[PDB]
Amino acid sequence: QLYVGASQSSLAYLDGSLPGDFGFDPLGLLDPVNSGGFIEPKWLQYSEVIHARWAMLGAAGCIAPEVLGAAGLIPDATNIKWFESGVIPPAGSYNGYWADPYTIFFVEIVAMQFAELRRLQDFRYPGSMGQQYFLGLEAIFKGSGDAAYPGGPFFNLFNLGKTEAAMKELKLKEIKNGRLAMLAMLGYGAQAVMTGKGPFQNLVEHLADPVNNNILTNFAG
Amino acid sequence: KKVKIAVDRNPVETSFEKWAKPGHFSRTLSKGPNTTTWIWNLHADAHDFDSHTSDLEEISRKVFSAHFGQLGIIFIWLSGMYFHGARFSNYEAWLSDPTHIKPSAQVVWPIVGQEILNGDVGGGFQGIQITSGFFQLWRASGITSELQLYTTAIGGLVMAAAMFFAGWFHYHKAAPKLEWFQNVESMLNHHLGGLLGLGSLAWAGHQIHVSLPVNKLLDAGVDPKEIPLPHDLLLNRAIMADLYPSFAKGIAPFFTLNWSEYSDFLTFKGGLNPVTGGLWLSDTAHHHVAIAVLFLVAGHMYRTNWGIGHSM
Amino acid sequence: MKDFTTYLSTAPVIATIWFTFTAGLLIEINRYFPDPLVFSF
Amino acid sequence: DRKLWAPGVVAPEYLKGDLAGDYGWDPLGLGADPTALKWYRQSELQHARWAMLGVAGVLVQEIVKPDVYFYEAGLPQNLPEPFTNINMGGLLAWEFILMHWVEVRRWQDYKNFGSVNEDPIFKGNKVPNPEMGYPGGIFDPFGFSKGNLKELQTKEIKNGRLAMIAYMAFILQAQATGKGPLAALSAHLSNPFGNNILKNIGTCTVPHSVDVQGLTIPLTCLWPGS
Amino acid sequence: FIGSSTNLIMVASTTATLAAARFGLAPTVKKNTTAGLKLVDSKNSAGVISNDPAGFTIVDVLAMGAAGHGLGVGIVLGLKGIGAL
Amino acid sequence: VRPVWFPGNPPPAHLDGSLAGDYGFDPLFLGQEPQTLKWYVQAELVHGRFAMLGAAGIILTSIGAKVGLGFPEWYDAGKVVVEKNNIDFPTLMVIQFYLMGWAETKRWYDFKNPGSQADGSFLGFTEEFKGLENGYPGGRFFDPMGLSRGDAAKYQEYKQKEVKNGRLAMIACLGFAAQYAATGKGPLDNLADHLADPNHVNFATNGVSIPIA
Ligand code: CLA
Ligand code: CLA
Ligand code: CLA
Ligand SMILES: CC(/C=C/C=C(C)/C=C/[C@@]12O[C@]1(C)C[C@@H](O)CC2(C)C)=C\C=C\C=C(C)\C=C\C=C(C)\C=C\[C@@]12O[C@]1(C)C[C@@H](O)CC2(C)C
Ligand SMILES: CCCCCCCCCCCCO[C@H]1O[C@H](CO)[C@@H](O[C@H]2O[C@H](CO)[C@@H](O)[C@H](O)[C@H]2O)[C@H](O)[C@H]1O
Ligand SMILES: CCCCCCCCCCCCO[C@H]1O[C@H](CO)[C@@H](O[C@H]2O[C@H](CO)[C@@H](O)[C@H](O)[C@H]2O)[C@H](O)[C@H]1O
Repeated sequence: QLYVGASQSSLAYLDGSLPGDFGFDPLGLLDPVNSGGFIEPKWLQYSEVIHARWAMLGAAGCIAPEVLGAAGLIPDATNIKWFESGVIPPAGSYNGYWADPYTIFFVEIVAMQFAELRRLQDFRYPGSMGQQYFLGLEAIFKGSGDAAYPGGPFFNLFNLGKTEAAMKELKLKEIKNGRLAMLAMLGYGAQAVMTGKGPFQNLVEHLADPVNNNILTNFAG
Repeated sequence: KKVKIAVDRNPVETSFEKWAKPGHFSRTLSKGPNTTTWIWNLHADAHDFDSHTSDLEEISRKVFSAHFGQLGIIFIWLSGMYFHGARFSNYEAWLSDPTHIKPSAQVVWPIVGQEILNGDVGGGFQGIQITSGFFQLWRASGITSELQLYTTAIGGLVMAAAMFFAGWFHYHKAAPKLEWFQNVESMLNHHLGGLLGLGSLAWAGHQIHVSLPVNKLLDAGVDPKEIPLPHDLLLNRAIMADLYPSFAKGIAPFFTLNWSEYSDFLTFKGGLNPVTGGLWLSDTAHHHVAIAVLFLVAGHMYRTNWGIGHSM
Repeated sequence: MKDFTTYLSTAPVIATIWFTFTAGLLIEINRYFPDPLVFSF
Repeated sequence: DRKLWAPGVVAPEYLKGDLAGDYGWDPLGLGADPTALKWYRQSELQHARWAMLGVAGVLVQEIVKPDVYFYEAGLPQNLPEPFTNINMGGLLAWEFILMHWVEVRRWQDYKNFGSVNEDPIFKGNKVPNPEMGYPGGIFDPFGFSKGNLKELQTKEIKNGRLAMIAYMAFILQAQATGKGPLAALSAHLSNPFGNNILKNIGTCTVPHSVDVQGLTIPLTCLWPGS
Repeated sequence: FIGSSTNLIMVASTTATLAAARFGLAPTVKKNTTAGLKLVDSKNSAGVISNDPAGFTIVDVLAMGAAGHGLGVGIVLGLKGIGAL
Repeated sequence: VRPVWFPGNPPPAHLDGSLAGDYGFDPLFLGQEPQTLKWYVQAELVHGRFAMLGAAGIILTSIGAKVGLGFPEWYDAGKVVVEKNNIDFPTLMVIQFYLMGWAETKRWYDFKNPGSQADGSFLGFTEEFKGLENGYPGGRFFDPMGLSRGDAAKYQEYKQKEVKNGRLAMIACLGFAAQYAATGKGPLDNLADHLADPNHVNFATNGVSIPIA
């Protein structure tokens, strides 16, 4: 096979399991023969899942102050664009937070060493994280054999996807709204470098003029 | 995929055990000295990788990670010259009067009377008058401040440790197989397109967006602390349209093939810039653009994984 | 790291440590004693 | 144990319905240690019973008088007629020592369940303590225990858990708008679109400090914004 | 600009290179050229699962899209340089 | 099985759990020799022993200051006491080397020969300077409460409680210098500034700690 651009060579190992699979592999990065380092078939499927569900938080995160501002639910002072929040102080920074964005960045540093490195030592050592004392909260962190899908009693709160056959759908649907959303973050970023506006403003301006307001009539002729 | 990534996981244990035994690479040297010709043959046969082993794969892994060692030493060497360009120089003073102030970037320590080597190079400064011409690179790069030289010196130390990591990784942890190196079609498609082609595309983009508006303001005559910083030359298109009035047309004349409308800052002047004696920078900008389009085209010559392309 | 201390105890590494010792000693003496042409008191 | 907090959720192995109010919950693994589950049970009972006094304090102190505001009811200018401008240092001296007795006796009922049942002064009537957290005896002057005890032990928590959330509501419906709970009930039921959760989250009606007889207090709302 | 003199050239140069290699008038992934000029079958170096009947992959689209832009940009700026638009 | 500095990663082979404060933290394998690690166990203690004395010394003289007392700050206590009391400065430091260089070479020949210093070579004191183990002498003088004997199960607990307070005392005395070079004032002035406004009066808002101010 599906999703043209595939090949016979990237179809031997790439069978139909390992969900999100559609056979699209022109270059053949994931390949279980002779692999090593970060082009391992396990690290690449894992990093795709992680790149998916960070992007879809950002894809619903870059669009949300602008949509809720047009709907009037948030005040106009927080109706800023996603690059004008302090992520890029060259592009503009909101000055009304509860701290300097270097205070909040160090709170981000601490909270993401404790989040990401616990997240990494279950990739390396899969049975870990439910071994040493971590506030009694280590009973969550047993995970499973697969690193991208831990499924503890917190990360699978509502125990959704009970059977195996129902689980392959939701694992597919996560990547399907992930590979859309990774493209959406690329279609937020590159579309804001060129235009200089928000994503929802570019949605409104394309519904207003479909022809005279698109990629073509935006090179500032 | 005949052209594919192929490495071997952990060929060599990262261990200091073989540093204890000099001459470990060769049979003739590992039994210790009995003669001072041992320690000369140690340094002579050290990088003779073809003579250590017979395996061409083991030779190839040794010359691949040694090249990261040479690149890692060049990144130390470059980062020295930007650092000695930053903290011990007169590059601040040189840009204001680059006719009388002699370029100097080495300063010696006053101990045995060797401080007399700190000449009167001008610019309120004493030091060895250098001749390697880095200050002429840096005005061509539009550096204009010793902050920029310090940040790219720290960027040189970071890049050198990345290169030392890479030779360590691609030898000890994950070293390539032999048929990885024997894809000379894939190497030339990547080196003509990516290294030479995209390199001169990227440097032209540095010359369009940074060096041209900085050196136009230096030739028109502006003190270097008054020139806009080059990130302001990116975020504000209205500044660029003041110097070259065709940035107001955006990147529309490129895609509409109205390339003659870019004639302000991609030129074919030739000769020399009479204000500064050097080549015209807009001339060198259209140079590295047309160099890049040439090599990216030539970088799609050889056949790797689809039937198009030549086979050597 | 016992093998690493053997490397630190090879011939050129002790040579380049002891020569930084002996030059670095004579450099500090020739700083705090400027220009000793003749043995004073 | 059954009818859990969500339909398709498997209850954890340590929550087989022994304790009251057991709903197969804890999606944070905190009761996985058996010795920690007892202490979290004791601290749940404490957070339930103080909140049930807290809810029955706040919505009764404004029925008896809707004048003194419960957020600033601790200031000595707002204390009643025999206590107006009392020394708060003296009143804290009573409360600290009267509570360092009670709590440590309760704490030693946790640590040694059984060697704290007697009145230590008067070696007389004991307190028959059936299970930890439920002393009884003189804490049951009405004899409302000794029936279906499990039924009332669930009723104590379910009323208690709602009172915990209602008391954190009683605070956040007071820092956002500066108004009492039945008073914010009147503010909703007058105009239920301009006095909702919208346009009051993001404004803190509390100052940086209110001086008490020569002492400042940090006085922080539960979210930033003013 | 749509339908101008240059936009007609770029469509009639790209689609000419697409119609060449699809209809056997230019090499593809499936077929190369010999040491002479004859158009002969290839190894394809991966094997393709192109659903199209002619074996015309997206790699065939990108190549003759780059050549169609490659011919056409030289035609447009060659005609601006000689003066004929 | 034991708690390690970094969960997941196993402790190194040279570092089974018998030392006090052992958490497997030797990423550079500096204790890979079992006899230099006997020296660094001595070294972690006497660095922590002086830092526990130090960090209590900075804090207790800064508690007295800013209340209203006539105390100096710890960076200015050096000048103010060789000036108030007319104490000549080289003759103060030399006696510090005499008394402690006495007390240090006794340690330096406890490490070389643990049975030594207990031959009556001193004024008659024999088993007071016997030494119980590495970094823990004990005996009559160094443990006058007698806490290193009697119950040894609680003594292993006190060994860990010494190292735990000893680690973060070294971090404190690395932070007192860091709070002084960055800000330029006393330690409990930096605490009370952080308690005045916890936002914006942290390390991020100096311009000395992050250069991206
Ligand atoms: C001479 C240069 C060179 C060459 C030929 C290789 C070759 C290889 N490396 Mg290696 N590597 C290098 C330098 C090099 N490396 C350096 C300098 C480092 C240190 C950072 C590494 C670290 C490294 C790791 C950790 C791994 C490899 C891997 C690989 C293999 C596959 C690479 C691949 O498909 O990634 C394709 C490339 C990408 C997907 C891009 C990665 C993201 C980069 C950093 C951004 C693009 C950088 C760009 C060139 C310049 C900046 C652009 C920017 C300004 C926009 C292959 C054997 C992998 C492997 O198979 O193990 C052996 C692997 O796991 N390498
Ligand atoms: C377009 C991709 C690309 C690029 C940019 C390069 C770039 C380079 N290769 Mg190369 N290579 C490639 C693909 C690529 N290769 C492929 C596909 C193969 C397999 C057929 C090889 C096999 C190969 C060998 C066998 C050797 C090189 C070497 C080199 C270096 C030439 C040294 C020089 O002139 O300094 C130019 C220096 C720079 C431009 C500095 C920037 C360096 C960048 C950051 C690293 C190169 C990008 C890297 C390939 C992308 C992967 C990122 C990594 C994190 C995974 C240069 C870094 C030689 C070398 O130096 O070995 C280390 C060498 O011996 N290459
Ligand atoms: C069919 C339509 C058409 C038309 C009318 C033109 C018309 C023109 N083209 Mg053009 N072009 C076309 C199609 C067309 N082109 C196509 C399809 C391509 C893509 C391949 C190009 C690519 C192209 C380039 C790259 C250039 C032109 C240039 C020119 C202009 C002047 C040519 C000249 O005087 O060079 C006469 C030059 C010489 C006789 C000397 C050439 C020698 C070179 C410089 C170095 C030696 C190379 C090599 C060693 C020689 C032997 C190698 C051999 C085996 C290939 C002229 C207006 C030039 C231009 O715009 O200048 C303003 C220019 O640089 N064209
Ligand atoms: C005790 C309490 C309040 C007691 C209040 C009192 C006495 C108030 C008295 C006063 O007001 C009056 C009467 C009058 C005022 O003038 C004076 C004061 C003095 C102000 C509230 C606790 C309230 C306690 C609350 C709300 C606790 C909520 C905790 C929750 C929801 C956590 C759930 C979880 O942690 C678990 C349980 C398991 C995990 O697996 C899952 C998650 C979700 C993590
Ligand atoms: C590596 C990926 C390859 C592509 C290179 C991308 C490099 C990243 C550059 C980001 C810097 C911001 O670049 C871009 O910012 C502004 C937003 O459009 C543009 O600024 C322009 O747009 C604004 C709103 O449209 C207006 O103020 C003006 O039109 C003008 O200032 C700049 O002309 C451009 O430089
Ligand atoms: C994956 C795809 C990545 C992007 C592929 C490259 C983009 C497409 C190639 C450019 C196609 C033609 O490009 C061009 O056509 C448009 C006509 O509608 C022009 O649009 C504009 O042209 C003139 C401005 O210069 C104006 O007089 C026109 O009113 C306006 O339509 C754009 O300036 C330009 O983009």
